[PDB]
Amino acid sequence: AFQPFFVELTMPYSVIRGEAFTLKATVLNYLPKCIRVSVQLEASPAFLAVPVEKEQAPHCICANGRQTVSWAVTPKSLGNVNFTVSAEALESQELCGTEVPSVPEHGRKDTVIKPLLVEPEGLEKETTFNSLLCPSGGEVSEELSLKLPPNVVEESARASVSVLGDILGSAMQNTQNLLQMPYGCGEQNMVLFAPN
Amino acid sequence: LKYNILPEKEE
Amino acid sequence: NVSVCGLYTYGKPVPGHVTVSICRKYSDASDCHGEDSQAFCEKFSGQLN
Amino acid sequence: NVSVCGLYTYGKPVPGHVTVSICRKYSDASDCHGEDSQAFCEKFSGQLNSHGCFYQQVKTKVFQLKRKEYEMKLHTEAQIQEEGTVVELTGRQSSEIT
Amino acid sequence: SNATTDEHGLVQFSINTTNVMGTSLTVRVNYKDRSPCYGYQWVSEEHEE
Ligand SMILES: *[C@@H]1O[C@H](CO)[C@@H](O[C@@H]2O[C@H](CO)[C@@H](O)[C@H](O)[C@H]2NC(C)=O)[C@H](O)[C@H]1NC(C)=O
Ligand SMILES: *[C@@H]1O[C@H](CO)[C@@H](O[C@@H]2O[C@H](CO)[C@@H](O)[C@H](O)[C@H]2NC(C)=O)[C@H](O)[C@H]1NC(C)=O
Ligand SMILES: *[C@@H]1O[C@H](CO)[C@@H](O)[C@H](O)[C@H]1NC(C)=O
Ligand SMILES: *[C@@H]1O[C@H](CO)[C@@H](O)[C@H](O)[C@H]1NC(C)=O
Repeated sequence: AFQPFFVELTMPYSVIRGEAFTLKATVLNYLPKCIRVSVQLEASPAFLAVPVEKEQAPHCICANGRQTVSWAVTPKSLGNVNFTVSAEALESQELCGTEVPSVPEHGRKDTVIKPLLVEPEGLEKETTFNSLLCPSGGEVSEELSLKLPPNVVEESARASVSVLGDILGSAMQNTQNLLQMPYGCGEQNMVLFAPN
Repeated sequence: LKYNILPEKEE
Repeated sequence: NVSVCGLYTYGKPVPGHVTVSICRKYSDASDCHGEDSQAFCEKFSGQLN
Repeated sequence: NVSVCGLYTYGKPVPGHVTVSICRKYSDASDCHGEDSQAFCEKFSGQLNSHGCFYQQVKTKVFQLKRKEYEMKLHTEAQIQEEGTVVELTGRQSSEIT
Repeated sequence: SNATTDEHGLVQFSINTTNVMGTSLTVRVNYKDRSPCYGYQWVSEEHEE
């Protein structure tokens, strides 16, 4: 499948809130009608946008021509978040090519909305303890509670627990490999017989 | 656990 | 002889710069404790028209 | 640093160029390849200096100073300037095994 | 006998049978371990048999 008048936005997959960066998305015209396209993005309060080549207007994009503009960016929100861009042909700018009809299909303007996971800023270190309890005829009880807020950045904490017996997490293959009828000298048989 | 540190050490 | 071009989204084109790679494997470098197992490599760069 | 200057009358060298077949060699070949027994033939050729004897620096890394890379057999391709009767011969060819 | 490749590289044997029990067949273009390029070491060339 194709799209006639669209913005193909590509970028890294996951970013960080703290530091700033730029991204670069492109509008694509596979049509010999050579169009000046005014690309922009609709920025939410989740981030602030500042461009680097928006003072100058784009010129035109003929068949397979493409006008691309960079946008420095720093986010503030978190989580699975959407991403915004814009695209549409424009009329009456006869300065670049010979003409510009500027009428793709009724969905001529292309406004893409793309997702994003944004893991956090800062030094990701961890915390973890454990314990084992078992009565045969009664009850036991554990308690783990780790208060570690030294001069912190908030919304960082997360654990994900395990009630587990790791006797056989992935222990099938030794348990049905290590079986043999012995061979050779005495020490050979002892290694072939003792693990069993 | 998963958590974050280092907001300072800029003196 | 070498050739390269991909079927794009709808088999379309898109241009750029290409850097083709040519190297041999299991080079002559020390044979148990590898140093430069990548062989004497070459550079055939191109402009994807 | 394979140091190479022989003079056709001991006082008259050429301002020119010389190469030399520094080659990793010495593996009994039927020349089934169509090329001789070289595991390597390296070309640290240099222009012969008009002033003085000409000397060359050949690194033994690319020579691949390896256990199962074998003794060398060396056969210069010494070329003569504006004469065309270029010289070639296998001397200093029978080396040792370390 | 002797034959020569068609476009598919084919010749079509046909052997009358009434002789000693076993029978070994091989068809050749190039000789048995030729004298130049004998190949008794590291070189890579072994013609098909
Ligand atoms: C941002 O994108 C997320 C997905 O990454 C949106 O969450 C989905 O919302 C739709 C309705 O619009 C639900 O049908 C889906 O179930 C939601 N996610 C999934 C896959 O479960 C979210 O609505 C978008 N807007 C926000 C809040 O940023
Ligand atoms: C012997 O080998 C050494 C190491 O290569 C030479 O030292 C340098 O060689 C490079 C060329 O490979 C020159 O460009 C540098 O000027 C040399 N540095 C010096 C002066 O030590 C050394 O010249 C070689 N000797 C000869 C004449 O063969
Ligand atoms: C390259 O040339 C060979 C013949 O040597 C031919 O068979 C092949 O189709 C050509 N194309 C390639 C492999 O790039
Ligand atoms: C094949 O050899 C046998 C030998 O007895 C002969 O009788 C026969 O005629 C030959 N070929 C055929 C099938 O005619």
